[PDB]
Amino acid sequence: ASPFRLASAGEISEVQGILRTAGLLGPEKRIAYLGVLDPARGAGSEAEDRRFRVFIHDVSGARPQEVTVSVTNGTVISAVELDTAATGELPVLEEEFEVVEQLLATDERWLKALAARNLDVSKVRVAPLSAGVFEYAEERGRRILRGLAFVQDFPEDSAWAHPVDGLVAYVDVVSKEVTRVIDTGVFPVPAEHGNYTDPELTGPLRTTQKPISITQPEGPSFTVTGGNHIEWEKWSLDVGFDVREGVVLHNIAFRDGDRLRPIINRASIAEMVVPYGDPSPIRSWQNYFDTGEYLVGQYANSLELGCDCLGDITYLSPVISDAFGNPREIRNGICMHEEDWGILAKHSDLWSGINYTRRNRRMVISFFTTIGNYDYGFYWYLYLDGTIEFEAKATGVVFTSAFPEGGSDNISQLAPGLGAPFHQHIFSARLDMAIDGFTNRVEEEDVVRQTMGPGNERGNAFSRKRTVLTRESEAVREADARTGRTWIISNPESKNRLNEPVGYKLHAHNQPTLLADPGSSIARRAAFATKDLWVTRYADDERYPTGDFVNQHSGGAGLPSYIAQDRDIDGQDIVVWHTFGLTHFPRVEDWPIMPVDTVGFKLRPEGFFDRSPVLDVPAN
Amino acid sequence: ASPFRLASAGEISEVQGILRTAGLLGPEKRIAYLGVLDPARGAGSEAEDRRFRVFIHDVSGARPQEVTVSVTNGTVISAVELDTAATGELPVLEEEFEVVEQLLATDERWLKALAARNLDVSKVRVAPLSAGVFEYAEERGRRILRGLAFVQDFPEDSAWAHPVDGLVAYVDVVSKEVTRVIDTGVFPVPAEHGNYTDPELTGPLRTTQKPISITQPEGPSFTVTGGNHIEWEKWSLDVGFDVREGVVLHNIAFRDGDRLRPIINRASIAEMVVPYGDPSPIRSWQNYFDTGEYLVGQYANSLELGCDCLGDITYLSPVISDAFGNPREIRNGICMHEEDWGILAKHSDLWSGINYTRRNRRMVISFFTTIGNYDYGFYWYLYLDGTIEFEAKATGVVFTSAFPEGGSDNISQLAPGLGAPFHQHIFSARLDMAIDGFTNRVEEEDVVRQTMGPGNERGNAFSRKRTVLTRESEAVREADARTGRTWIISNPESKNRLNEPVGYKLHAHNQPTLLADPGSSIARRAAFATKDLWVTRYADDERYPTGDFVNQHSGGAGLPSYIAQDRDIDGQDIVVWHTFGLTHFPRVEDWPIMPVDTVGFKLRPEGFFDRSPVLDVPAN
Ligand SMILES: [Cu+2]
Ligand SMILES: [Cu+2]
Ligand code: NA
Ligand code: NA
Repeated sequence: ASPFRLASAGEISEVQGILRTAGLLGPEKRIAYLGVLDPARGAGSEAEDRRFRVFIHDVSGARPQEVTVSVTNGTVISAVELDTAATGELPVLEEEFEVVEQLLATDERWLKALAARNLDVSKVRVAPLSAGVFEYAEERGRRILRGLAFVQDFPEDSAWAHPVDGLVAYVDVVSKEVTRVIDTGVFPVPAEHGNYTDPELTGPLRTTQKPISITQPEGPSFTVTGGNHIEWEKWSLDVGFDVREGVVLHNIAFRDGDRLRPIINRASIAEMVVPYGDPSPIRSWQNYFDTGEYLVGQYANSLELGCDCLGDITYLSPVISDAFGNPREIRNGICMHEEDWGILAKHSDLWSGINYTRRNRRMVISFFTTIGNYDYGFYWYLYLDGTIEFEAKATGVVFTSAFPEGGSDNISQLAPGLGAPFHQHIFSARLDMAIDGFTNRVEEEDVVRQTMGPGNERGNAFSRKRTVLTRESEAVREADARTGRTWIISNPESKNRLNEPVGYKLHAHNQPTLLADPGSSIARRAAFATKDLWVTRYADDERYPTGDFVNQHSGGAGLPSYIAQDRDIDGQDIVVWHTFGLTHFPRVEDWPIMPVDTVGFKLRPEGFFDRSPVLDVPAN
Repeated sequence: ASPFRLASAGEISEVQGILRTAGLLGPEKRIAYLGVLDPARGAGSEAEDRRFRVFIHDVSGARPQEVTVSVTNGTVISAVELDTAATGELPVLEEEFEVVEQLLATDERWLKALAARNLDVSKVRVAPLSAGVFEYAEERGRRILRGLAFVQDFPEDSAWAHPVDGLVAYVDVVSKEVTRVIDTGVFPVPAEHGNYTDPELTGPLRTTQKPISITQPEGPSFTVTGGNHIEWEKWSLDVGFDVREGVVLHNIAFRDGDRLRPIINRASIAEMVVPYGDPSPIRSWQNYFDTGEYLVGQYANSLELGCDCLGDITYLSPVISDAFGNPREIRNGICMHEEDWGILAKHSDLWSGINYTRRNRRMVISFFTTIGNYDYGFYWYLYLDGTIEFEAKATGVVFTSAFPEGGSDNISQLAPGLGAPFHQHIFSARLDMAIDGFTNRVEEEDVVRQTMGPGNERGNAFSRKRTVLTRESEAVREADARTGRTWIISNPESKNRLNEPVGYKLHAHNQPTLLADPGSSIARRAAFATKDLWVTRYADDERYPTGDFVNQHSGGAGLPSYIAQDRDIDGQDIVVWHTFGLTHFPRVEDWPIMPVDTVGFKLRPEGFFDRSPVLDVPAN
């Protein structure tokens, strides 16, 4: 009966029915986004109202709509026509992915370009790439995708090995017109294949790996009730799923003795962007907001046992809407398991004679998505000791180009004539905090060095300082690894037994933030990515650091607009937005398929508990 | 027959015999350090000569000696009398640990101090703490330990719960005299116990953890030959053990097709220091060089199966010398196992229809040591994809003090009246590099931001720069996390198929370095700890960043002295010394026994291979 339960097939079909009945979902309509809304603050006391938010596209060229439906009551709560030139285009539709290649294949300019390079049009794949917002006035108010070409020599060939540089096209996917074809000149199309299952490239497969068997003869240490409520080693949470954000954690809390103590109300990856650093006009417009533009949840993989998730795995199979409002299940789309995590605590004491060792474990909740060439694993970890961690695992095939004769400051070489433009993958974690409840504040904590002198005669002392972030205008912060900078979220009205406010400390990896010039389009559209930490006052309509409609949407929405309100965040219901990313200068080792690389963050208890929370963990 | 084999019991007894025969090991002599020396450069062609280095202490007050013995030939190579006031005292002896408490227990000043606090001398434990070098002229040339007191209420009590603040004593452990007893005033001795196996504190133990079974029905994927030569998934290395450094890796190489390609010649943790940041005179002298002063290898734990090391474990049981030259085995002191490491690479391709997933694994080589209150796990990892990683895991019981009435800028509160002084744990990894052989160089690589303008009209471009470190004077470097700074070790004479020098990139965690004022004693004695990266030209006598004799030794030796030679490091036999540490402001959660926290670094291949090295990893 939890209001945080996953959407069921029935609820989605019911949203479909309500929209149909209301005249909002005729044959020209397509659902670009559909997701359940979280319960309002203080809604637990009142009866439940399951509400769904829907973005409806119209293939005949009519304006799209944003609609909220109450599936409980069978009503339309609100329906509003969107002016996309102002507020943004809807997310890219699944069905639009083929359209770019299809339209280009009969366009005389495109055909001329391919003929100049002696490429068979039947073998040319075209990626359906988000367009962003640049200097082309005609694109304002139109759904545009840009196309980059890759040659596929045969059906099972990896087209990424054969980029067609010097060529890009722009297409209106509603009116089904090619608006521009730009050919800056021929580059050699790299010839080596990148087929990582071809024995000629792999060589003989290793026979040297012996089996590793991970089993649980009595089953897992966690329970699942109500479909998605997890209880494990004092932790309690609900595992949600949204087609945009993917796996979302709700109501993260820890049972400390008799009391269920909230820590985080909602945790999600609310945006992720992949900005490219190649100034060639063929790619200088390239910034993929995988979450906001493409919707990472919708492309979640079905995860196979013993391959993707190893051990005793409990799967969730989230349901999403197709383009017509019919439910579609992502079978085994979410993995849940616990795993051993080495030593938790250990001491062999000379004076007492007592030797003590305890093992750690973590609960893992994950999914894996595929966005064109990229594949990303999103992992949330809960540890016995109260630590919470996120990790992103980046793999797939690197996005390629030609490698210029004479080299490049912005592209690395992977194979003869084959380049990989420099880029970043930058995530925003939205952490709606609830440290012992909703009354929270954030402090920035720096190490403080001290000068040798009076009070510090041996020059050994060091200290720290904490600065409370009192209003949103003061709450846009940068990393300082040299001074060990962290951010503590505390509850000023909840004290531990030592009379100190309870808290959690966020530990960042301090990787570089967005590198683009601050005057670029991407610096405005991904403003969140320019700073490591933002704190806002909670509001129900402030969901994404980039706003609701990212596709072809200029600056104007998202975090810079939210913080302008300059709201009180000193002992209030607040939200932390942490930017973290990977800066990728591709290496030869990344080709032809990339080994996983990782980035993330964690939060550790900081005077939250009255002593170690794992004293009751048993031996062996 | 490997010259890198572990020392055997027989070799140690033979060193004993040779020293005895030579008149160097009479009844007043004690071995403070004994270890095998590595083979000289180019020694493989010539017959083997197993040589051992020995530091010999004399309990009658005579000068100690440094001796090198050839156990193969039964000879003394060299023997030299040490002037400890100049070059340093020998490492702390096991047998000296009891002496501080024993001497203090009959000293009238110490007894007066205990009586003022109503403490039973029979219940007062005294830690045998390294003294360092401060303002006490009488200590120069004498073996001094300083004592801090902790009350143990009964034999199985954790004395760390009951620090006796305001009191410190200094003792000459050779002449067996108490030189000073300093009592700055009484502080309350904290009363709560810290007994983490007492049910009253733990409460009822959890019954909610179900078993996790990790097995290998056909055994491990690695082989061990010659006692300590490991071969695993293309990697080759020898696992050494030294009483000072602990586990040392030799000859790390990777079999790429037909060629065994060297990467790292020797990897070790060559020093570790724990500087304290409390300006109280009771502790302001406190800096524990666990490696250099105490010898971490000698206190390696015997690791129990299913508790310390889980899965299919292969143990090494290294042999060390006791104080008289008799061999002593550390049973199951080194764990070796492989473990699953999640997804290695994954792509689901739209155009080819091919779905591909491969799993990662790592080889783990570890030990755990105990130094008083502290316990540290040292972990080396080798991954399928060519990555090499070190991780230190810090646990044990935090070093305590009183918590001052009215608080402290340099001490945190753990329990009523109980404090934990701020401190750091700072490691130095010595990496004798051999990237495709010995001709190596180091470049510092920074991300480079670019300005919007001509050549970068959209303001999206970003790049990087590499600066070769050509001589040792230019090779003392600091972190810059904001610019994504890393260091690449390459071989300028070995190119990959793309005509680029092969290399490995060192990725640091960019944690704060030594915080002490640069004019302090500790900044001079642990100079290495003030900077993140040092590069030297290889020399056989440049083993430790702090020199051979750290105990009570001023500045004068170690890294600052090595780099003054200003040797060529541009395409030469070089050594990288990476400083990395944890800055610890203890939390209530660290009490009464600390959950593990970690720090480390890794090196990843950077154009070392001609493409991904894991294309031949099989499915499932
Ligand atoms: Cu990348
Ligand atoms: Cu510590
Ligand atoms: Na909140
Ligand atoms: Na070297």
